[PDB]
Amino acid sequence: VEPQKFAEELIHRLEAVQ
Amino acid sequence: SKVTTVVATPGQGPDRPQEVSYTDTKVIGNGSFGVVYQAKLCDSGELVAIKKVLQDKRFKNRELQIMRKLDHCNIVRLRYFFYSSGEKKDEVYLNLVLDYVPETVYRVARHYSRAKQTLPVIYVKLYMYQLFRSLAYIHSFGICHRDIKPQNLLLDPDTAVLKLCDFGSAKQLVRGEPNVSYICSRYYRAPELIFGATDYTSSIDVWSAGCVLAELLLGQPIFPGDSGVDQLVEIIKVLGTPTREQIREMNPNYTEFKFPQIKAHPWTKVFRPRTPPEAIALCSRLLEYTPTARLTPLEACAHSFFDELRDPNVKLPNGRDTPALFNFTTQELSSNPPLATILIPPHARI
Ligand SMILES: CC(C)NC1=N/C(=C\c2ccc3c(c2)OCO3)C(=O)N1C
Repeated sequence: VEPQKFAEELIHRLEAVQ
Repeated sequence: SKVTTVVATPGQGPDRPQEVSYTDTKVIGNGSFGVVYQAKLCDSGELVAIKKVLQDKRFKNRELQIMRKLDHCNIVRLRYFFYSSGEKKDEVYLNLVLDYVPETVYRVARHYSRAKQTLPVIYVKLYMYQLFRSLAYIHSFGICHRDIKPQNLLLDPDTAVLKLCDFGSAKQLVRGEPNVSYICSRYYRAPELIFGATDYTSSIDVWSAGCVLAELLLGQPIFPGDSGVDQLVEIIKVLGTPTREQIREMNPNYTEFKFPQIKAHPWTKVFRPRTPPEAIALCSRLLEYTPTARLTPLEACAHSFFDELRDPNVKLPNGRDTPALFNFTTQELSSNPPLATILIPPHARI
């Protein structure tokens, strides 16, 4: 579950800079 | 001082080891890879750099086998090579005798940075051009450097000649074969590399060159960050959130995740208003999510941003003439031969 964990962290970061 | 003599094998020669003596041995570099010495040849009196690394001896050295195949004006040349001992006895050390080059692009750009000045466009044109020229060369052999960064770009302030170095992370990319994704230096990693893609091409070097070009214009790295996500956030903050097919081009495993859609920041607002449009244009066609959409090194050399270099009356700010920029070979032009019409000015061929 590497891409699943990676994507969540990215989405989280992108929701904050939105 | 003391004189050291070894039987060294010519790098680009027909494998005929000969005697080599040198003096003035001093360390000019230390790293986890090994040690780098400076030395002066007893024969010609020329300065060389000696990259001393360890070797398992059970297997062939990848860096060496690549360097022996390279002969280009913008790649640091392999003079000789030999084997010896050193720290940690009972092991074999590989010694690469290379052309000594005083400066690096990084240290030079760092000067103007702490001096709060801007690196003149003519040097941005000169350095970037010679880089792609080196990239065009090794790509024709299917060899990918994979560690393109300003630190690995050596400079001679007098002649303004660039020579690519450090092929320790270089690898001949075979189509349809797995590749390490934890390669490349941060700040200059391609987006597909950050996404963990193992099917990447040599176009990762083009992305790195794009980061270098941007850093030279901006005075600071364009995509800073400790982790992969950190860097990716910086990239997305400029290029905008990549489309689904752009994600497919990089890593298909991230195609269906629904990332927040962030508006791209205009390239003109990225750099200083003093920045030439051609530089901005070159950069936009360099930094692309889709690897195939990125310009080829040979294509980059023919960009209009380098038109000033093809002017007959061009001169270095120190008065000297520009280096050989038009001495393209056939192997070098193997990518796209009709480009010679642009790359080689009429006052060069005739
Ligand atoms: C920056 C150093 C310590 N790392 C390094 N130097 C290399 C080669 C080199 C080539 C030409 C030189 C030189 C060093 O110092 C001055 O001229 C190389 O492959 N690596 C990883």
